[PDB]
Amino acid sequence: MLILAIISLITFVSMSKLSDNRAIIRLINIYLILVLVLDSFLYLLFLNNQTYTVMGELLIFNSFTFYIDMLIYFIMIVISSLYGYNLYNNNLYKTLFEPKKELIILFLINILGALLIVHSNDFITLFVAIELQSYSIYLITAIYNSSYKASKASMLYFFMGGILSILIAYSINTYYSVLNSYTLHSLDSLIINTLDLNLILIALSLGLLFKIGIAPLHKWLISIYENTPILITIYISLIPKISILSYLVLSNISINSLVISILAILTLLVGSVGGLLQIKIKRLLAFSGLTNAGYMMLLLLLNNNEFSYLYYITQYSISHLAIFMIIIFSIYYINYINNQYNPIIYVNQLKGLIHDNAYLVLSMAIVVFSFIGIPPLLGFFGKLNILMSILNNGYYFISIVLIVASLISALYYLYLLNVSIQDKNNILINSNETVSSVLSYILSSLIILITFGFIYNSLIIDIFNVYFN
Amino acid sequence: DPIPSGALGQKVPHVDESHQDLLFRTSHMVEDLETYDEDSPINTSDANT
Amino acid sequence: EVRHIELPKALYQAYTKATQAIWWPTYSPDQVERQFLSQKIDPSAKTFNDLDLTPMELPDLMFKLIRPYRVNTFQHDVSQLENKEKTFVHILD
Amino acid sequence: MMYLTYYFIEITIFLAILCTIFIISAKNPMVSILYMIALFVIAAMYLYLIGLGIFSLLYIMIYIGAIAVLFLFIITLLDINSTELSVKSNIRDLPLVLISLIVLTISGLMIYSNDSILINKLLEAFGNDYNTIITQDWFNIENTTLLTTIGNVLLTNNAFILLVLAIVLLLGIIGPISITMKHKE
Amino acid sequence: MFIGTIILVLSFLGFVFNRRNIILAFICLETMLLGINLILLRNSVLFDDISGSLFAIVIIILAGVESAIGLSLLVSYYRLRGVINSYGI
Amino acid sequence: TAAGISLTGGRNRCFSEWQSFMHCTAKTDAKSRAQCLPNFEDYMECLHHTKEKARLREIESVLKQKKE
Amino acid sequence: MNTFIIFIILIPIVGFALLAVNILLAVYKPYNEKLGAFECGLTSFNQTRLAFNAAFILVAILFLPFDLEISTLLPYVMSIYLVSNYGFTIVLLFLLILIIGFVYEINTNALKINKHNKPNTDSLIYKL
Ligand SMILES: CCCCCCCCCCCCCCCCCC(=O)OC[C@H](COP(=O)(O)OCCN)OC(=O)CCCCCCCCCCCCCCCCC
Ligand SMILES: CCCCCCCCCCCC(=O)OC[C@H](COP(=O)(O)OCC[N+](C)(C)C)OC(=O)CCCCCCCCCCC
Repeated sequence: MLILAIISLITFVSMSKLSDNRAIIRLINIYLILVLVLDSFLYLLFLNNQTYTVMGELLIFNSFTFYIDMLIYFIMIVISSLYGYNLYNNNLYKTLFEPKKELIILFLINILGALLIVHSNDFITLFVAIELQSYSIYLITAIYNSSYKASKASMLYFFMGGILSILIAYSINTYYSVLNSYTLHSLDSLIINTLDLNLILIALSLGLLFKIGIAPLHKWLISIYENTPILITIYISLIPKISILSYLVLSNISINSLVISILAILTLLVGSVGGLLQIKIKRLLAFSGLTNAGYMMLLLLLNNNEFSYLYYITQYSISHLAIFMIIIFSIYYINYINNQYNPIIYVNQLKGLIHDNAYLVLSMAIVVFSFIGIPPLLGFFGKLNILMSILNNGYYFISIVLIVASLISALYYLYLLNVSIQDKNNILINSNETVSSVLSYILSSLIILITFGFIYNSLIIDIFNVYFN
Repeated sequence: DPIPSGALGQKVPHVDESHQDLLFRTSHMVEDLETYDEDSPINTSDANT
Repeated sequence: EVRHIELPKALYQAYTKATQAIWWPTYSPDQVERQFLSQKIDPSAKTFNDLDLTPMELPDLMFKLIRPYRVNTFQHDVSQLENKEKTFVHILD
Repeated sequence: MMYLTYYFIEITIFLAILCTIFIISAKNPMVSILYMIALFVIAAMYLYLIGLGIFSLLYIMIYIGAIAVLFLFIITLLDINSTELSVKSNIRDLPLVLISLIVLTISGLMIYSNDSILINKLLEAFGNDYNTIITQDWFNIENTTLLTTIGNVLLTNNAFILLVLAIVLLLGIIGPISITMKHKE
Repeated sequence: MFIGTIILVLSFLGFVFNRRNIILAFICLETMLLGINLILLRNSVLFDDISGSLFAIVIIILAGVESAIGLSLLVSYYRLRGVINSYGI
Repeated sequence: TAAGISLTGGRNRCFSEWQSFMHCTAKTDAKSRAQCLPNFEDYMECLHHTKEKARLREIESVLKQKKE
Repeated sequence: MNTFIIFIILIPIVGFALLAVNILLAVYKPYNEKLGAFECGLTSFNQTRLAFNAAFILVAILFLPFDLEISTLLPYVMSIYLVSNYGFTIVLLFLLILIIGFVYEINTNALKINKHNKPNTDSLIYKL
C-alpha cells in the first residue's frame, strides 16, 4: 500500500498545483486510515507467534513487526493530519504551516525505510533501508530551504549520518569476513560461545544507536531538532527511533553488554541533567527523548523484551505527539511569534496559558505526569514493565540510576506545567476564530488514551500471551 | 512581580525583539542560551532580493 | 618565494660550461666569474649629474616592473562578507 | 623476470597512502578531487590485480565518470573558500591523530580474527606468508562470469533489493528537485 | 584488507581533522565507502562468494545517490548564503 | 538468499562444510547443539585456514632452525 | 608483455613527445600583454562566482541516478537467458518505477530555463 501510495502520489503531485497539496495529504491520510482498518485482520497469521520469512529470506514478519507497522501508520496519520488541516484559517497560520509539494512523498518513502528496517532479516536489506530512511530524512530536514537553520541542520545531519553509515557498513562487512554471511539467523549458541564476536556486533549496535542520539553523540541531533521546523521535528525525532530500536530489540545483539550498559547509564544521566538549564522547548523535549531512548536501550540486554518495548514505545509515541500538538496549539496565545518556522521557542512564552485555555493545560499536565511516570497514567506502567524486566534479569545499579533519572527529568518536565499554571496579565476574553475540529479531536483522543488506557491492560496482556508467546 | 525563572531556579532571559540586534551577534554563548535567531523576520527582511 | 640555491663555484661553472653546447642563450661561466666582482666606480669619470639627470632607483619601479608576474591569489579577509552576501540572489529560479 | 610483478599490491597500498595524504594536503580542493580520482584509479588497479576487472571498469565509469564529474561541476559553480594546511592551525591534532591512527589501525586488523587472546588477534592478521594453491576443476560448463551471476542473483534471488533500489533512485530524482527548484504554483 | 583499512582510517582522520573545506568531507566519505568495498571484494574473491560483490554494487548505487543528495543540500545552503566558508559546515 | 553461490553461479569454496554443519543443526536442539562443534570448526578452517597455517609454520620452522 | 599492456602504457609515457619537441623548438619570450587575455575586459574584487540557473546544476545532479539506472541494467542484459521470464518481469517493474520519476521530472519542468523580463500581456485600460 505504501509503494502504491508513493507511485500514485508522485504522478498526482506532478500533475497538480501547489494549491492542491493539502487536499492530497488529506486523501492519503484517509487512505492510510482505510488500510489500517481493512487490512489489520492479518494479525491472525501470527497466532501462537508464527513467524514468516519473505523475499527469499530477506524479510521477517511476526507480531512484533506487524504491531510496529500499525504504530508507524498511526503516527503518519497524525503527522499528516497536522499538515492537511489548518489550525486557524488566518493569514498567519497560512504563512507558518504550509505543506511543500514533495513533503508527503518523502514522508511515505521514509516510512517505507522504517518498516524495511524493522522487517529486515539480512544485512543487505537493513543497509538499503537505513539509507532509504536517512536520505529521505535529510531531504525532509532540508525541504524548508528558506530557513538558514534548516539548511545548516540538513548538512550536519547528512555528514554525521554518513559517518555512522560507514560504521554500519564496516560492521556488516566484517561480520561477512568472519562468518561468510549477512544473516543473523546464522548465529546460535555454539557460534556465539565459540567465536568472539562482540566487537562487530556492538559496532553495528552503536552505528545504529548514535543515529538516534545516544550519548556522547547527542548534541548534533538535539541541534537538528532545535533548528528544524516544529512540524518536521515532530516526525524526525520519533520515527527513526522507533525503527532502529525495534530492529535492535528484535535482533538479540547486546544481551549482556557492558558497553551498552555504560552508554545507557550515560544517556540517562545526560538526558536528565542537560535538560535542566534548557530554556527552549524543543531542546527540552529532545533531552526527554534522549532519556526515553536510554530507558529503551536498557531492554537491549534482556532476551525477553517484547512487551516492555512495545508498551513503552507506544506510550512514548502518544505522549510525544500529544506534547508537540499542545505546543502547536499554544501558538494562538503566546504574544510574540519568533519565526515563520519555529513560532514558539522558549518555555516562558507559555506563561499564563491556563487563563486562555485551561483544558489545554489539563492535557499538558496529563502528558507531563505520564512522562514523570505518575499512576494511573500510561508512562507509569511503561516504567513498571521495564523495571520488572531489568530486575528479573539482574540489573540492580541501572535500576537505581533509572529512578534517579526519572526524578531529575521531572524538574524540566514540570518547568512547562509550572509556567503554564502561572498568572498572566492581559488574558483572553473573546476570540471569534476557532481551532480545527479534527486536530482537537486527535489531541483529545491521545490524552484520553494516556488517561484511560490502563483499563485495558489485562486484555492487552491476554492478547500478547497468545500472539507473542 | 514577574522575572522569568527556569526549571532549576536560575535566571532566564525574557526574549523580545530587543536582542535580535546586530549588537548581540558575534557573541559565543552555547547553542542553548544564544537567543540570536538568524531566521527572524527582523533580520531576514532583505534575503535573496 | 623566489627560489635560490647557493651551490659552489667549481660545480656551477662546469654546469654553465656544459650548457653552452645547446644553441640558445644560457648563464655563461664568465658570468659566475663576475659573480665575485662587485662594482668599482671610477671617480675620475663623469656621472649622470653632469647631464642634469636624476635617476630613479630600483625599489620605486620594482612594482611597475614585476606586477605582471604578481599572481594576486585572492581577496583579503572575506569575513565580514557573509551578511552582505546574504542579500543577493545566487541561483535564479 | 618472474617476480618483477610480485609487489604490485604493496605498490598500490603505498600509492593509496600517498594519494590520501595529498587529498588532505592539497591547497585548492580541485586538486583534492583530482587526487581522489587517482585513488579510484589505484583501487581499480588493485581490483584488476585480485581478479575483478569488471569492478575496475564499473568504478571507472561510475565513480570517476559521474561522481567526480559532479564534484568538479559544483566546485566550478560554487564559492568554496579554503584555509590552507598550516602549522599554527593543525599541529594541535598530532597527539590525537597519532593515538587514533595506532588504535584504529590495530583494532581494524584485530577485528577480523576469532582468537581469544588480544595480541594474537593482530599477529594472525599479519600472518600473510603462505601461498594459495589454485587447482583446476572441469565442472563449470557455462561461460558465467561475475556480472552474469550478479544479474542472476539480483533479478531472481534478490529481486526485492533491486525493486527497493528503484525507490532509492526515485529519491535521487525527487529530492534534488524539491530542494533545488522553486515551484511557482 | 590492508589497502581498505588504510584508506578508511586515513579518510576518517581527514574527515575528523578537517579545518579547511566541506569538499574534503565529501571526499573522505566517498573514499571511506571505497575502502569498505575493497575489503568486501577481497573477501568475496577469497571465499568465492557472490554476496560480497552484490553488496558492493549496491554500495556503488547507494553512494551515487548519496552524492547526488548531498550536493543538492549544499546547493540549497549556497542558495541562501552565497559562500561556503572554511567553517560553519 | 544468495548464500552458497559462487562467482560463477555455483557452489562456493566452503559449501560442503557449511552444508554438513547445517545438516547437524537440523538434527539437533539448542541443548544438543554442541555436537555440531567439529563441523563448525571445519567450516571456519575452510574459510580462514588457521590450523593449516600453524601446521606450515611448524614445518617451516623445522626447515629453518634445525638445519641452520 | 601483451600488446594490450604495451599499448596502454606506451600511450601515456610517450604522449609528451610532441610536447617536448614543441618546448625545445619553439620561441618563448613573453610580454605582459602577450601574457594578457583579451581585447578589453576587467573585473574588480567583486566576487569569485556568477549566479547560475538551477537547471545547470540539476542536469548534472540527475545524470547520476539515470546513469546508475542504465548501468544497473547491465547485469540484466548479461543474465537475460538465465533469468528467463522472471527477471524479465522484475526488470520491467524496475523500469516502470524509474519511469515514474522521469514522468515527475518532465511534469515539473525541472530542466527548463525561465525568463525574468517577461513580455507584457496585460490590456491597456483607461480610467475615464
Ligand atoms: C566509522 C568511521 C570510520 C572509521 C572506522 C575505524 C575502524 C573501526 C574500528 C572498530 C569498530 C569501532 C568499534 C567501536 C567501539 C566500541 C566497540 C565495542 O564496544 O565492542 C567491545 C566488545 C566487548 O564489549 P561487550 O560485548 O559489550 O561486553 C562483554 C564483554 N565480554 O568487544 C571487545 O571485547 C573488543 C576487543 C578488545 C580489543 C580492542 C582493541 C584495541 C587495541 C588498541 C591497542 C593500541 C596499542 C596501545 C595504545 C597505543 C597508543 C599509543
Ligand atoms: C495496533 C495499533 C496501535 C496504534 C496505537 C493505539 C493502541 C492500540 C492498542 C491495541 C493493542 C492490541 O489490541 O494488541 C495487543 C498487542 C498485540 O496484539 P496484536 O498482535 O497486535 O493484535 C491486535 C489486533 N488489532 C490490530 C486488530 C487490534 O499487545 C501489545 O503489546 C499492545 C501494547 C500497547 C499498550 C497501549 C494501550 C493503549 C490503550 C488502548 C485503549 C483502547
